[PDB]
Amino acid sequence: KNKTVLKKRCKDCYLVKRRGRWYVYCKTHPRHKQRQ
Amino acid sequence: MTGKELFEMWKIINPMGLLVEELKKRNVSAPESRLTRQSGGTTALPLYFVGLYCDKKLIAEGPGETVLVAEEEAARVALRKLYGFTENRRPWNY
Amino acid sequence: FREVVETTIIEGRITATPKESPNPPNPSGQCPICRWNLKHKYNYDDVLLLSQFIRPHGGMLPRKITGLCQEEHRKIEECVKMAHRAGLLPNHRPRQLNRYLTRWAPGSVKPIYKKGPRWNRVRMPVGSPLLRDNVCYSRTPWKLYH
Amino acid sequence: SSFSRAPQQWATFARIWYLLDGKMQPPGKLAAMASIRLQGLHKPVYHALSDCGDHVVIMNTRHIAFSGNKWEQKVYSSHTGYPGGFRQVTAAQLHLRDPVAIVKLAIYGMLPKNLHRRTMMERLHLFPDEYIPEDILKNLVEELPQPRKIPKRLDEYTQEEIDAFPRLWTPPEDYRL
Amino acid sequence: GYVPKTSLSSPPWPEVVLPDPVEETRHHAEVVKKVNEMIVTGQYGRLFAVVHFASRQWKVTSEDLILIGNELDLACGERIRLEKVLLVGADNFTLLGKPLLGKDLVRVEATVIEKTESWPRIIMRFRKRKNFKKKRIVTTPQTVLRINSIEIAPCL
Amino acid sequence: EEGPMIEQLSKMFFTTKHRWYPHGRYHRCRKNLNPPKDR
RNA sequence: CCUACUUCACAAAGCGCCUUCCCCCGUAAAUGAUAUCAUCUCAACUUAGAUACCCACACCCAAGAACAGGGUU
Ligand SMILES: [Zn+2]
Repeated sequence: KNKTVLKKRCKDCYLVKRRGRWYVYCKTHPRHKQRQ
Repeated sequence: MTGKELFEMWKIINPMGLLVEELKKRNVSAPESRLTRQSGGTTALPLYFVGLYCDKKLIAEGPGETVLVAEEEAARVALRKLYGFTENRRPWNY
Repeated sequence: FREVVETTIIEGRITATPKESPNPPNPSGQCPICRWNLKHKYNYDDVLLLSQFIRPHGGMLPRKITGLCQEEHRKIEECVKMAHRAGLLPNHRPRQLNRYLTRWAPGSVKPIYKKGPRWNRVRMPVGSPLLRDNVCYSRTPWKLYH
Repeated sequence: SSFSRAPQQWATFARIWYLLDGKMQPPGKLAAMASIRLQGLHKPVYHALSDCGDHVVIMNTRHIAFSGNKWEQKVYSSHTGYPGGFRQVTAAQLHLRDPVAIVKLAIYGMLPKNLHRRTMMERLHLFPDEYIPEDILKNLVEELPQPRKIPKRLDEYTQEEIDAFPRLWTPPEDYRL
Repeated sequence: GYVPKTSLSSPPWPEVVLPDPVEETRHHAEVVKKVNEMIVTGQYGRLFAVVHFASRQWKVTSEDLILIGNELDLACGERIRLEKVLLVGADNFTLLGKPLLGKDLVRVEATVIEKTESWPRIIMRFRKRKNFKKKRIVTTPQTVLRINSIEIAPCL
Repeated sequence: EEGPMIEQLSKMFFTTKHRWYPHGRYHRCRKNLNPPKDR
């Protein structure tokens, strides 16, 4: 899902910058995947 | 004869020969005819800029559409130089 | 610089310390750049400098090993990146269009398909905005956006 | 000067052929010069009515470089006549299709919008490579020097230069890289 | 205060080292002397002058015509010495003043050929939708000078 | 032959076709046959 | 395009028959720096990632408004 303000929900989540945008990826809880 | 340069007034044919004669009279020598510059040539609007050297020193140099023409021009220039003319001349006292 | 040597067996081997340059012009500065006097006098152009803070496969070195002030470090990194993009560090690699001054990675930039009206127009970024205070020298400043 | 009139006049005018090597240069930095040459603004004889423009040969246009991310970002955008015929192309794509194009377009934009523009364009000669034709080579007079200086990669710098440059810091003797 | 060789260490431009003022002065003097010698010898051939007449600057030579748009209040055939020769040049050397050259150095002479009126020049005002329409014909008076001679002297 | 000739001319001289196409009667009438020549 | 069918009938149609040939861009995933672990990399990188057509008087015509085009053995 797309979000202007990205926030980590869990400790397993991590911010990465890819393709000129910030993403949120979590291997445990793939729900918390977010876009800029 | 204010604007009118030589060759308009005293028109001639084959200036090269004349130059040669003059050279002989002066220095006892003959001129080589080197080619200084050329844009075009194959274009159909060339600018052959051709000199005239006497003992590795150019006495004159002239332009042309063709090489022969350029040479002729150079010769004419040389002649002018010899005969105290050019475009420079001196104004003449009145 | 040390190195791991494996054949099972594993060993460590050290080879050739750079040992600095003899005597800096401004000593008592806090950094490699700072002491010499290259605070605003380097670029991606100059690769003899960039290669000094670079790994054998083209990546940067950390601030704590180099000993560079943080603001400078970032700039250096940027320069290195630019150089890489250009093709100025060919012997530093992981294992056709010519380029220079690329701030973004070639992949990851979508085309300016609708540059707006001149009063709010989209501009193609040329060079880094870190290297502003770099000596402009000519009476105009650096045009960072094209 | 000396000279007879007509020949002098010819000398004064006469279209000179110029050369430009691309290779690592920015188009439009080429085109500025090229456009100027085309117009004949480099001559102190210049007028729009006189037709004093010179010939510009440009070579190696496949080896153009773009500053920043323009290869990916810069869009060349044209319409056919036909509905749904709006074609937008990234510079790189354009280059791939036709390497002469990018420089040419830049040159065109530089030139004044008057009717002479197309005539000026016909005195422009663009080549993607070192291979120029023979007639054109014969014609050529002078290469005006390249705008962009070329930065020079580490392979080319040589040992002496390296020696001259100082090594700015000491690492720990125990650091791998 | 040292910086190793980079793109922004030294200037893009080359460093010029202007020469010693005594030597330079000597050189200048020598040059002047040469010029003087040339002048003496009559080694030149035709001069030109950028003269200042009627707020305009004119490159002028012996035998040429100049058209000045006003009355000079001179009878025709009268001879004039034009002052303000701010450039005087020839093949092989030129002389410029700061801004005007001195009267001893150079002088330009001019004969007034004819005094005339200009062709009728039409002034004409107009404005849209507002019945404003003027028309004035004018003939600005003119004089034709023929520059006769540029004398140049050995004063240098 | 016309078009071909024009093309040839263009090739020779490096210029567009438009000038070689022959202009009309009115224009030619307008042209000054004895212009004021100088120098 | 017309061999049947049907409308028709020295043809022209459909209701009849025949032919129809590429990608697509969000992401997913290795090695790997800044930040000696990790990380898909607006770090340097590696993966999934245009041909065909077209081009040398007269009379008749599957060519055609005229003009043009094809044929005239
Ligand atoms: Zn510092």
